[PDB]
Amino acid sequence: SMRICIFMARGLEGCGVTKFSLEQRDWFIKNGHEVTLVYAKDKSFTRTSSHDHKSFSIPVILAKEYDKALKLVNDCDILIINSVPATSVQEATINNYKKLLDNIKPSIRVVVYQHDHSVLSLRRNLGLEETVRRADVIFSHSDNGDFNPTVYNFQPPMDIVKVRSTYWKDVSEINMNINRWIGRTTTWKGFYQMFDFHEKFLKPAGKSTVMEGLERSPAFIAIKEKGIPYEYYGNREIDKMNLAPNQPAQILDCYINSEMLERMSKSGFGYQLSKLNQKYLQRSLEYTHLELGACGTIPVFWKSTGENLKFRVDNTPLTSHDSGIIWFDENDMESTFERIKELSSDRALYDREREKAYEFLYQHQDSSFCFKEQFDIITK
DNA sequence: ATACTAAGATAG
Ligand SMILES: O=c1ccn([C@@H]2O[C@H](COP(=O)(O)OP(=O)(O)O)[C@@H](O)[C@H]2O)c(=O)[nH]1
Repeated sequence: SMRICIFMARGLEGCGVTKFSLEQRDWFIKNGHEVTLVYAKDKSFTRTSSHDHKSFSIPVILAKEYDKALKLVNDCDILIINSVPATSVQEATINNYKKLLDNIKPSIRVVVYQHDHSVLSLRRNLGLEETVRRADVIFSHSDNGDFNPTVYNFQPPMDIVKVRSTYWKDVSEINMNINRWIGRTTTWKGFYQMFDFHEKFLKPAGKSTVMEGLERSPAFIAIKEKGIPYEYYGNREIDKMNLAPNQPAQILDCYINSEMLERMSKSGFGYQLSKLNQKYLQRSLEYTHLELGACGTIPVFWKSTGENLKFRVDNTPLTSHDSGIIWFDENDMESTFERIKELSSDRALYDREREKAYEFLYQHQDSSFCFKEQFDIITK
């Protein structure tokens, strides 16, 4: 047994790094370990309430509570750092952050996970080079990437088993006329391809489309400037949502993760159209990818992403397996629509497919396999 | 152009 301190020096953004952090805590605890979740409250974000953490996470203001922070990160056997201060923070914050790195007990094994898989990243990171100099172990999403002592690979795991046994519904309860897209307002999440698809196929067939997570950040202005039809709702107005036929895309903003899993488990189809560049592509799928195969719905993933990510077991393209995963192709959206109405009539098939994906995604990124993988390297 | 990005003010 050991004490682990998970540190998010950037703050709790409420996305994959926060998620990863929560799933990381769950696993250590599940394997009999003490975990303290600490985050720097200097900077504030929006999706702060998207994941449940308030009752156990420990905030700290680096620019003003250095000693509190020092006491915190030095009270453990293993320090895992998942994020670092952003470029928009004050000198005192980044500076005091760097001062923490220099005063971490020589005995504490410092493990650093580089969660950003974009060249654009690392630029929005401060004190990154000092974190790397003190790290005892480093993990990244890809070897053939921008980032590149010894850098190991990892996948952001999730307890897919748990999610199923909580939300997985009975086919007879899944409305085949609802298409749900989840992600956020950045172009590579594929929100345009989703708006198109609805306008060209989904809407016509009196089907419905929902898109959760599109925050009205500056990026949202492009959607407006292009005059794309949509009806906007907040989490408290999710009741006014019009799930009728031939309607425009219903857009929900920053959503609660638990609630989303519920609405999804009762949805004929779930869309995750992220299209990341193969440089930073190896084996890592994204949380929203694994949340679809787990809640019990047919997963529509971006075709070229599957063609670029390797399966954890054999190291081969994900698209070269019978996952029951519908690979969305921007250059053949009608064929993709085929495999959809198809499974949307023979609910018997739909259910023999959603079972195939869950097993596939389970074998690929469940915490049971991945964290054990990462734990062996940390303690190697 | 194209791809990626919560910037910033205010009410509660
Ligand atoms: O408004 C939102 C948007 C996303 N998420 C969750 O936050 C995580 C985001 O991680 P992912 O790897 O899917 O993408 P990222 O946002 O980190 O690029 C996923 O578990 C989503 O279900 C959420 O709870 N609310």
